[PDB]
Parts: sequence; C-alpha cells; structure tokens
Amino acid sequence: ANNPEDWLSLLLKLEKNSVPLSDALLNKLIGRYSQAIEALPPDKYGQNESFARIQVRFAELKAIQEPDDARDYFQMARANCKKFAFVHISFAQFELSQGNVKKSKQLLQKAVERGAVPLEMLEIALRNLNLQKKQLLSEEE
Repeated sequence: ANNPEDWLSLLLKLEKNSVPLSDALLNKLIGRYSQAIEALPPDKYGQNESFARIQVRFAELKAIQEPDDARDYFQMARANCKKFAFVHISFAQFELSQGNVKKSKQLLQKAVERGAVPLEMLEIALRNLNLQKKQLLSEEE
C-alpha cells in the first residue's frame, strides 16, 4: 500500500471528491500530497511514472497556493524523476506563467539535451513557446 500507484489513486480520488474546491479543501489536498511524499523514498522511484505525477501535482498545486515559493518543488520533481518529459514541461510551464520566458526555454532545451522522453512532447512545448502561446501543451495535447 506504500507504493506510488496506490497513493496517486487515493490522491486523485480525494481531489475528485473535493469538487467544488475551496481554499480549505485545497490546503487539505496539498497536505495529503505532502503525506504521500513523506511516505515514498525517491531513490527507488526515479523511473516510476506515478511517483513523477505525485511530485508534479504537488508542485502544480503549490504554484496555485504559493506561487512565489513554488520553484523548489518543480526542481524537486525534476531532480527525482528526470527521465520524464512531462516533469520538465511542468517546470517550464511554471516559469513561463511567472513571465520567465528565457528560463522556460532553457528548461525545455536541457530536457531535450538530456534525452527526457517522449521527445515529441518536448518538441511540441518548444514550438508553442516559440509561438508565444500561454500553455506549452494544450489540454487536448
């Protein structure tokens, strides 16, 4: 039961059950994500897609709850789950949303250089960044 897949399921369910979201419910959800991260050693889960999702969701929620403090959580996810393109792109999306366009591009280029996968997701993100779109990946992409 202490595995990322079971944790991710519980966390997605909690969020589904918390709609319509309030400040109070969001704080509770963020607290539960932290509890998952306290329970899952990153060492054995560096290539685990659910663990990567847990960390990215935590960073993305912190970007809502505390955007001026959220950078380190994206750095955390990237340090722990570097193989996944979606992790780098989430970080790049955060930097872009903060107006940090050059940083967003640097992050995406470094992911490509380091062979994060799938490459096509990175190429789409770089395309949209160059077109100056607000979202590196559309909801439909």
